Amino acid sequence: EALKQLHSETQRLIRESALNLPYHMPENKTIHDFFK
Amino acid sequence: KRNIPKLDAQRLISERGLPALRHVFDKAKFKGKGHEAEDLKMLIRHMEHWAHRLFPKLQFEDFIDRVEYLGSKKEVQTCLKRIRLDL
Amino acid sequence: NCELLATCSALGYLEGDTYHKEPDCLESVKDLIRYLRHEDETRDVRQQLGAAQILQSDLLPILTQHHQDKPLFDAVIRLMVNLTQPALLCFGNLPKEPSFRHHFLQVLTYLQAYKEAFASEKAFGVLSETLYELLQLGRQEEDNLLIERILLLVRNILHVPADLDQEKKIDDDASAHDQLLWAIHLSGLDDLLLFLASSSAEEQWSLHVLEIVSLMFRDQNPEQLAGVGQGRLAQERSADFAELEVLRQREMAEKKTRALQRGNRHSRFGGSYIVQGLKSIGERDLIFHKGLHNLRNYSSDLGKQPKKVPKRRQAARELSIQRRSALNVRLFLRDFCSEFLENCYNRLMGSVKDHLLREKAQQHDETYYMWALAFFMAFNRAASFRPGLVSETLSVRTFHFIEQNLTNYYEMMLTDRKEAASWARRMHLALKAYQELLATVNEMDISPDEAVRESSRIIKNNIFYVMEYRELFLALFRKFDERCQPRSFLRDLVETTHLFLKMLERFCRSRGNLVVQSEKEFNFLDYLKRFACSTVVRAYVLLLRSYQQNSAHTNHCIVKMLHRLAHDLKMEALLFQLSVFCLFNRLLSDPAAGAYKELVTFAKYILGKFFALAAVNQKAFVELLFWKNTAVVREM
DNA sequence: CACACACTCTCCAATTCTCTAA
Repeated sequence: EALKQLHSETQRLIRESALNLPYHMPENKTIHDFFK
Repeated sequence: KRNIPKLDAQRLISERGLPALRHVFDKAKFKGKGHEAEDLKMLIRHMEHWAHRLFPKLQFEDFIDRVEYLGSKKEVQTCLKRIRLDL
Repeated sequence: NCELLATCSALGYLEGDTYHKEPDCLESVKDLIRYLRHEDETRDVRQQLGAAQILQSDLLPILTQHHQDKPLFDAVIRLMVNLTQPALLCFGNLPKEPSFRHHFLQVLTYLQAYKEAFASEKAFGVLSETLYELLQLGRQEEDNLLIERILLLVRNILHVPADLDQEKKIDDDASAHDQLLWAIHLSGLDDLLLFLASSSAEEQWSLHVLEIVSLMFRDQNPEQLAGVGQGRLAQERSADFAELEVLRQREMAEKKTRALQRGNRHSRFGGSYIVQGLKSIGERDLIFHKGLHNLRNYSSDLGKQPKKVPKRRQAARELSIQRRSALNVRLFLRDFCSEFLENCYNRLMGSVKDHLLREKAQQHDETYYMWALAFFMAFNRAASFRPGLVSETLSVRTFHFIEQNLTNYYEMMLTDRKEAASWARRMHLALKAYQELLATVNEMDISPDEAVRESSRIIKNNIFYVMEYRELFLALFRKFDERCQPRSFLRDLVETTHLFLKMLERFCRSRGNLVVQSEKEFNFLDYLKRFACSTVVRAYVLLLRSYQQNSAHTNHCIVKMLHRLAHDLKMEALLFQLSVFCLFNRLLSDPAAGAYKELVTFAKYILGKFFALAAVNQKAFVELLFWKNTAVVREM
């Protein structure tokens, strides 16, 4: 029963933790490099 | 005039309906394990014949589509629980 | 008619491959705009100008050869936007009376003509050169107005329904839409759309560019599109020959089955038989007239016709059939998907969600959002998968957004009777996005990165801990209707439910997951017994009817879920139905039954259980006839 | 002409909409 409470608390912490991903956005460049 | 049959619960609780369906398989026989396809063909043949005798107007699949809906009604349901077990 | 004819003919004359404009052509196009702004409700000026083909005859040459005359050019752009305006906007709604529906069809036909004409590459070349100058300049009210009207012109020309009676075109012949996309590619306006989506300086156009992209991709689906390699043409040649071979062999086999069904004697070769052991509809035995060869496989409905089911009772049907676009267009669209996913997805999708937050978007633009959320996520899943390029929409916020949109569409489908089919199509888009998010959170567990594995476990924990994502499938199955929703909706729903239950099974069998929602206890089989309902099995059987036409994955999913529900939960008697038994009879009598080993084995298993119960008592035959609630436990 | 096409017109009833009990 205490184990059940600890499971609830730990899984609350896991589900609340923020995401970590290999995020990126590539290089900015003006319209000249796109169009021609 | 306008003596068109309908296939409502009164038709289903008629003599040709569930009271007949309780008895049509008395003559039937089945092979059992490993021959379920043949037993299924005999089963559908018997109940298709019963459907044809009950209400010849419809094809068998359309009759099934009608009756599977129509069983929800209270009159045929009371007759069902009479047919189940006995009066 | 006469004044409009005089004013339109006043514009210019075409000499060979060159167009000469009269000096007052600017005032002429202004007059045409004036007439269009003072149309009748029948859209009479749009009809008359489309009949005259003034757009193709005058405005396209003026666009492609006199774009330097800027005051004429912007008026011409506005005039083309007004002419190319979609018919649903022109009339407000699809009409429901003969005269106004005819007017709608006439305007739509002229839109077909406009779309066919705009495939000329010079039009989009001029438009792309202009918009390149405008975005280099980007800034004025007139400048952003011109950008908006150019983007609306592209939207309008992309958004016409193809008249598939005339576009009755084969597997990969270039449709009008294909030619339009190829013209966009050659003009380089695709690069400008990519620039608008990737650039952070002008994000107000991100919603419009999303609309342009959503209208670009309509025939395509990402799984097929991502696999189009450079050597695909030779492969598809051999594939076409193989498909023709198997189709022809199948038809020959069907012909021989029919030939052996009937006799080898002619039709009027008479003779009649009595079947002594078979009562007719009267008291006497049946007299049979169609011959011994029809008696060999006798059915009691040989001579009957189908029933005329009424209009309000008829099932819905698919609005599209999968003609591929031309292979060059497919290569261009795959490259566009690659560049969009790499350079454009995160910023554009964040900007569009910001637009939804600011609430300046139109009343159903989240449908475009969910379209892209399905499409490009599935494109990423196909071929080399990389969550880093698509990280933004993996947030739990997107799951919540999809859930609220799907439930809203569900309620509007159940309430808004007059628009229920469109609400069903919107709910289908939301369901597809939800399915693809389930697919990607499934996919990233296979990846080698511990960080995205942590993100996956986070997402799975909160999504399975929150109940409303879990109960939505039971809601959809309980209020699914074939009369409103096509079979593709049911197919996607079954696939999504199988994937969701698979992931939930894995999560509960690898981790505790002991509580849900205010915590309350939870176990996996308790949730699975919710699906032990007559409506759910009825829908699953409804999809099972098309087992030949279903994909192999769909057959695997449907038989797996039904076998789970029958065997593990021990509720075979729920699946005992006579329609289901007719389905099994056709399945077992199929000449191609060897290709459906799992299905036929499951059918034999459930049939053996039924015949055991029937050997126990005769009540099984009567109980087999009617759908059945939790009182099925008597039979079990 | 008396036996067949084609059209109009009438009322029956088949299916859904709305209110109520389980």
